[PDB]
Amino acid sequence: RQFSYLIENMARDCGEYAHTRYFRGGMLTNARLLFGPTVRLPDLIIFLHTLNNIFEPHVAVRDAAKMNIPTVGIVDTNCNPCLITYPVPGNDDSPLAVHLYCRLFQTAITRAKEKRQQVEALYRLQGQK
Amino acid sequence: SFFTKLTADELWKGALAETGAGAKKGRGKRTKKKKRKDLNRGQIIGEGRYGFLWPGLNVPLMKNGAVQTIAQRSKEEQEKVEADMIQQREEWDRKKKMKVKRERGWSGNSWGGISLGPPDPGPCGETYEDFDTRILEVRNVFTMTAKEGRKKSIRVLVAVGNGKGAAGFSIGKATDRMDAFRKAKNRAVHHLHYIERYEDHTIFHDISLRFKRTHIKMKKQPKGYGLRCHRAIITICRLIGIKDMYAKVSGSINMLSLTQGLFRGLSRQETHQQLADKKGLHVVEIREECGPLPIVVASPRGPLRKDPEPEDEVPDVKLDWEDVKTAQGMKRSVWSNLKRAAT
Amino acid sequence: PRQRAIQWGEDGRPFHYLFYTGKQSYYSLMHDVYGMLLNLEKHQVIGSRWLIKEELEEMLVEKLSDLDYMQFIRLLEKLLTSQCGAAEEEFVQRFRRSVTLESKKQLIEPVQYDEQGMAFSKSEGKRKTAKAEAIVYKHGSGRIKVNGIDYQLYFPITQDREQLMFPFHFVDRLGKHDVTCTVSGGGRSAQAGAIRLAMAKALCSFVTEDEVEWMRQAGLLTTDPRVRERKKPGQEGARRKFTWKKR
Amino acid sequence: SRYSPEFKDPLIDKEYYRKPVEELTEEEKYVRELKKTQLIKAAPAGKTSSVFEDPVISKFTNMMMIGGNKVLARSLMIQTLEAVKRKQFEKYHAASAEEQATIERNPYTIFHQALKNCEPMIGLVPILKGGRFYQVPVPLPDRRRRFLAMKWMITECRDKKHQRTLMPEKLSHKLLEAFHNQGPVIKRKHDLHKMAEANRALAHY
Amino acid sequence: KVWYESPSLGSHSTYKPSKLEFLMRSTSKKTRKEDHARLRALNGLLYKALTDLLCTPEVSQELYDLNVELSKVSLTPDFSACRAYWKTTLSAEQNAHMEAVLQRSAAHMRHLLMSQQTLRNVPPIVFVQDKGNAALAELDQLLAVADFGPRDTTSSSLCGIDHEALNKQIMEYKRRKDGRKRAKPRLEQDSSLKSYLSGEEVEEYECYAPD
Amino acid sequence: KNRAARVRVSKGDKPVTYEEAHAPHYIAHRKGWLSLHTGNLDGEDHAAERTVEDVFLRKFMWGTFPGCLADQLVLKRRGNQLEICAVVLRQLSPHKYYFLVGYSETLLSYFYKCPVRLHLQTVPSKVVYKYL
RNA sequence: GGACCUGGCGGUGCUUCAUAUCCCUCUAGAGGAGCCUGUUCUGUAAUCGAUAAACCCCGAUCAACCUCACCACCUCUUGCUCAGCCUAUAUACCGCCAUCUUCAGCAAACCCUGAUGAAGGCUACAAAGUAAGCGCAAGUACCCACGUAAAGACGUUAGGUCAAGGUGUAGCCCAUGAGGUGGCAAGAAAUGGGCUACAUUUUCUACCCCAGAAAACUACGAUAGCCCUUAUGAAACUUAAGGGUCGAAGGUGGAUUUAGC
Ligand SMILES: [K+]
Ligand SMILES: [K+]
Ligand SMILES: [K+]
Ligand SMILES: [K+]
Ligand SMILES: [K+]
Ligand SMILES: [K+]
Ligand SMILES: [Mg+2]
Ligand SMILES: [Mg+2]
Ligand SMILES: [Mg+2]
Ligand SMILES: [Mg+2]
Ligand SMILES: [Mg+2]
Ligand SMILES: [Mg+2]
Ligand SMILES: [Mg+2]
Ligand SMILES: [Mg+2]
Ligand SMILES: [Mg+2]
Ligand SMILES: [Mg+2]
Ligand SMILES: [Mg+2]
Ligand SMILES: [Mg+2]
Ligand SMILES: [Mg+2]
Ligand SMILES: [Mg+2]
Ligand SMILES: [Mg+2]
Ligand SMILES: [Mg+2]
Ligand SMILES: [Mg+2]
Ligand SMILES: [Mg+2]
Ligand SMILES: [Mg+2]
Ligand SMILES: [Mg+2]
Repeated sequence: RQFSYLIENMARDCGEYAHTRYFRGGMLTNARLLFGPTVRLPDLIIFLHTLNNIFEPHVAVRDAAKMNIPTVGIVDTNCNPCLITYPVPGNDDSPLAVHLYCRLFQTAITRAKEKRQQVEALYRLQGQK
Repeated sequence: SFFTKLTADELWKGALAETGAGAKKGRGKRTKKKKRKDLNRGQIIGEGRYGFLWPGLNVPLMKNGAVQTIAQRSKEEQEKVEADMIQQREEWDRKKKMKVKRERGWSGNSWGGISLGPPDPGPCGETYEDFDTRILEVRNVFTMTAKEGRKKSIRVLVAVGNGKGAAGFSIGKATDRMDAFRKAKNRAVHHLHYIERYEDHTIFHDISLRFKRTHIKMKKQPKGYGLRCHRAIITICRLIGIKDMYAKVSGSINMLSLTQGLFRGLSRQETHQQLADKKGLHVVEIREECGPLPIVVASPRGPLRKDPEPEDEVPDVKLDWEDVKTAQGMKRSVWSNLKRAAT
Repeated sequence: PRQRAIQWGEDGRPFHYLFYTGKQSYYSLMHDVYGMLLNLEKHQVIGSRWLIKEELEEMLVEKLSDLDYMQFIRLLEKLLTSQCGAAEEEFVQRFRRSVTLESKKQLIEPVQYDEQGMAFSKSEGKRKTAKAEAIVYKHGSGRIKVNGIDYQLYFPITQDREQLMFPFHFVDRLGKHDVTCTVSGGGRSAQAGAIRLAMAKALCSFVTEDEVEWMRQAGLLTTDPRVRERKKPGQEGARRKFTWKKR
Repeated sequence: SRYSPEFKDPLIDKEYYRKPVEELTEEEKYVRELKKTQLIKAAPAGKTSSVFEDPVISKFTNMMMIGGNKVLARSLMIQTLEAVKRKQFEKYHAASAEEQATIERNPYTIFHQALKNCEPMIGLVPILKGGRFYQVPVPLPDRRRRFLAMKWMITECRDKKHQRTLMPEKLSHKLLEAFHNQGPVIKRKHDLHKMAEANRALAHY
Repeated sequence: KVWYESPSLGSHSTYKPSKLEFLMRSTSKKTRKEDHARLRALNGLLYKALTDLLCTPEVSQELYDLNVELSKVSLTPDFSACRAYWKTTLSAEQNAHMEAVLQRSAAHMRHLLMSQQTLRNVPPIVFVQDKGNAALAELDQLLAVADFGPRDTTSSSLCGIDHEALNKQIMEYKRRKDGRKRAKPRLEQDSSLKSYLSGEEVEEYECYAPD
Repeated sequence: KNRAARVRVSKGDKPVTYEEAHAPHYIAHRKGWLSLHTGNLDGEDHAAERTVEDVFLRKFMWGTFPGCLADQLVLKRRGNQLEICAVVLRQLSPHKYYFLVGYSETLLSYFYKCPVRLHLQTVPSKVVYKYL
């Protein structure tokens, strides 16, 4: 919760999604019931902290694997990386570490979206002529 | 009295006695049961015993461009109508009596082995027509309850598979047996294992494992050997697509332990390509029917080792006394190698 | 009933960055309030109530728990205690619903004049099944007429007369007004109570505003709602049950 | 109750209202501005602002009332107060100038002192111990002391020992007896206190 | 672990006994198995803290001389109040002195208890009096003041039967004179499969002025 | 537990009409009366005869339009006119509904010696208020 | 036989509770007397059902004939009915209800944990639950937003009712059906509920609350007993009302127990 506000802003700024609140049972494994039969689930879940507030693995780590969602996760020395697809060993507590991660992911995500637009635009201009 | 008469629904609800202390706890059993019959089914508005022909109700209103008048069927003409309705009533009873018999399972009164069909189509236009469902266990579980005493629920174990390596199983629980079938078969389709098959007919190597107290020993077999395995394993193997295998179940014969013990062992089998990649050597198959011809079944994708595999003069592998006793002709059983139907 | 709009487009991407919380509107509000509290730090009752959960659940168009409601309110109070500016005040007032406080001040009857020009007021009172209508004259000698009879002849019971005395005595006006009242229904005590209420209401036209509030606080201007309760079937009375038979 | 909890009980006291504002404290000023916003119950028919109102006698009258017959209950009370006053005026005229100073002729002063002389300071409670009942002494609250004094006085006058004597003569005679620390009701007080002393050992319970 | 259970999944959770936590709690929530343990042990800690303050002269000279002994100390689960019990003395005169000093000390003691940062949030301590049967001394206070005034049907029930009523009853008469088997539930037979294996056979355009 | 005229909760598959879904205590609160006449007003006579006639007309129309009635009958009396308002299904051919209207109106007019009219409202299917 | 789970139970622990409520406290009662009425038992040729809480002025907002279903005698046989049966089974039922309920929970469809065991699924600075629907609630009725009604799910007691009516199953059909005449229903007793009393806060009269008399063997006290008249009816020692006569137990009721905010 020290970084809930920071993370939610980073998600909105990059045009992505954040879930920093209490994780209710079945958000991923029962999404069609909770959201609707046509709900689209995430294609990638990025964990800036892999543990919940009682020092157990975040339920979404297990449930992400169940739904065949790749997971990126910062894994500190007390975390379990077994089910994280792309683990990144690093400090998850220090404000400087977490701020760095948010800049890197925010920048990586924003750069890729602009690259996608550049290529598409070029591919269309060349297509007409 | 006309005013003491009731509707058909009221009369059947009373006569059937489906609500009551008899039907609450199944305190009453029904070898002979009153069956509801719709008595308005074959009845035509306007038709009565007297055989009157009312224009516009039971006969056409206009005949030859002129309005018909009130008429009455002759006594003989009415007997035919009455007889025809009785025959039509027995024909309807016989059409319902003619119901297609369904194939039995492992036994006549057993649920195990019976097909339940493909899982239901998912909400998002998902379909599973390629999958077949088989029942493995149907149990009556009795729960002691604080206020209602012993209640009866159903626990079902079903396995699903497409016959091409993809198979899974799930437990279903519900008060009704047919709701449990739906839960189990629909849930199992989301918990599918992929099982690798050698030449799409058998396992890649002998598999011997223990799950809890259930031991399962499986042997790779050649084509034409068939499925000589526990009837439950036979059922599961047809769903996976294994045609030739020997299996022996020892210890506790618990269906659930056997099912998940079987799926755990079949999902952790190393293929020949994995063996070649792990050891960086060729996998060469020697078949006695093909003589000394060496058949390379798998070659490593990465570099190929130059150092031969060490030849330990004597392997330190643990052997099964049952397998050894058989090879030495010291195994005597009247039940082994018995003639059985094709499986 | 108001219907929530689609929460994603054709490509399936949710519109709101908090979609996957399941409470995007609630958590978007908490996110906005938490952010304002931070900016203040970087920079540095009677007529209103907080909206109820059922009104918050409509501004957001979502379902909320009771603890969800509390956490949001605890966060707004934390925003008032700070040096909130104008921008931080229009926001809080969106969640303050004005609580209308009813006036308890007694309504004063008009002062009328008769053919002879004597000022008087008229009011009514009810006690049980008794209904009274009293005419209190501004000036008089203390005469009270009940259905044309002297009050001590109509009310031979001393307690019924003490009830007639109470309104005038409480404001120190014994022997200063003449009363002519009519009462019907009820018993002797109920009729005296109805006259007490009728006279007090009419007497309020001739006393100061502070005296009218003292009569109100003494229970002299409140209609007694205590009426006979119906008998219920299966029991001896309104409350008494039939004897629980010996077991 | 047909009154919602929002309804507050009425305060019937002329003095409380005429009290000047300056004498008021900041706490008493808040209570007065608060009641202007509160709902007030209608005053019961029993109590009024009359200067002759006595809440104790009104309570004694209700404890003597049988089946809602307040007229008879009130009649018996006023007949008792007249009987006490006449008995004292007869005792006064027949006495010497010295004794006259010690003779009380106010029936309200006699009534109150008669009851105060019957209030039991300590009482007993029946307790169960080992399948056996033993009474335990306990202090009595003020409400209970005043209740018992009235109940004992009314009970004694209703005793069948009195043959054909009207209630105003019985009650008036008992009040004047208790006024002088004499009578059966005073004995009931003395015995209750005496029984408490015996059961002091059991007071640990 | 020991027979005393310590398997709680949220063993790393930070115990937060405060008045604000009680308000921000699910109403459905009920105390868990090992939730009472922390309460039982936290109340014991308060007893330890209070006992040392009483016997150390530095806290207060008046308190030390009193030599007060705490009979019981149990906090409330609400987190609004704390119940502490001290043993009364024989002399009611002495009891007044102890209560008076304790009543005024409590306010300072609360601040002294805040010195222990672990228990910094200490609800106001309610120094109840018990262990000395204070009522019994209170009763004697009234007993001496109190004014005592001038000082000086059938044996049939015992038998256990109503022998008389029965004797009359016989006399009145004399006046006129002169199991099944229950099947095991698991073995109860069903026909659902036979009905299943027998078979289950329960078995558009619109026009104006049709013909 | 009270039983009178209460459709009991089931598994959510039982369609009930507005009338069937409201127990007796909702009569005059959420649902009206199925017959309107003056016999039950204070100072009015012949309540017994109107009641028997209503019981017959309900049974008569149930068996005269078998399987066609989609709801309870509403019986209205004005003067000596008797109006029967029925919600029926759209399964029977229109010729059969006209025959039964002519047949029922005439037979009932001679039976009770009053001008009787039958008003039919057709619905494609029974109107469902809720699924109990 | 081992281990575990559920339920039940514990002369099982702890904490908090019950608001007319388990105990004490408050008021009037019941338990004693007579009478009214129900039940039991006994009696009778002479119904039935309810019958611990949740039966006992209960089905009955009602039995002189009728009602009536009972007993005795006599009579009828396609029978008021395209017959009939108050015959058995409420442990086949519908219908309508009691009870906890002076409760707040039930629960389809999903999801997840326990290795996919029987089972379990809450933490708000939150840790796997989401939950339609039903109930509570809301709303409505009565004089308010109060109170009282009404409502009160699932389930528990194979609870009550085949004798409200209907009805499955079995049974009777010259009788287990139908009609007629007369008759039963008492009290040796026991017991539940109620009424009236034992009196002076009373009794009688006037009055409807400022009165006069009464007040212990001619008082208080029967709505009982006996006699007479009347009302209803075809029929009244019987049912009701009134009068006359009569003037009893009863002297404020042990253990125990009921109701009321
Ligand atoms: K247990
Ligand atoms: K009694
Ligand atoms: K039943
Ligand atoms: K029946
Ligand atoms: K039957
Ligand atoms: K009684
Ligand atoms: Mg860390
Ligand atoms: Mg067979
Ligand atoms: Mg009463
Ligand atoms: Mg009820
Ligand atoms: Mg008695
Ligand atoms: Mg019986
Ligand atoms: Mg029975
Ligand atoms: Mg019973
Ligand atoms: Mg007869
Ligand atoms: Mg008879
Ligand atoms: Mg018969
Ligand atoms: Mg039953
Ligand atoms: Mg209300
Ligand atoms: Mg009710
Ligand atoms: Mg409600
Ligand atoms: Mg039974
Ligand atoms: Mg017969
Ligand atoms: Mg008499
Ligand atoms: Mg006559
Ligand atoms: Mg006499």
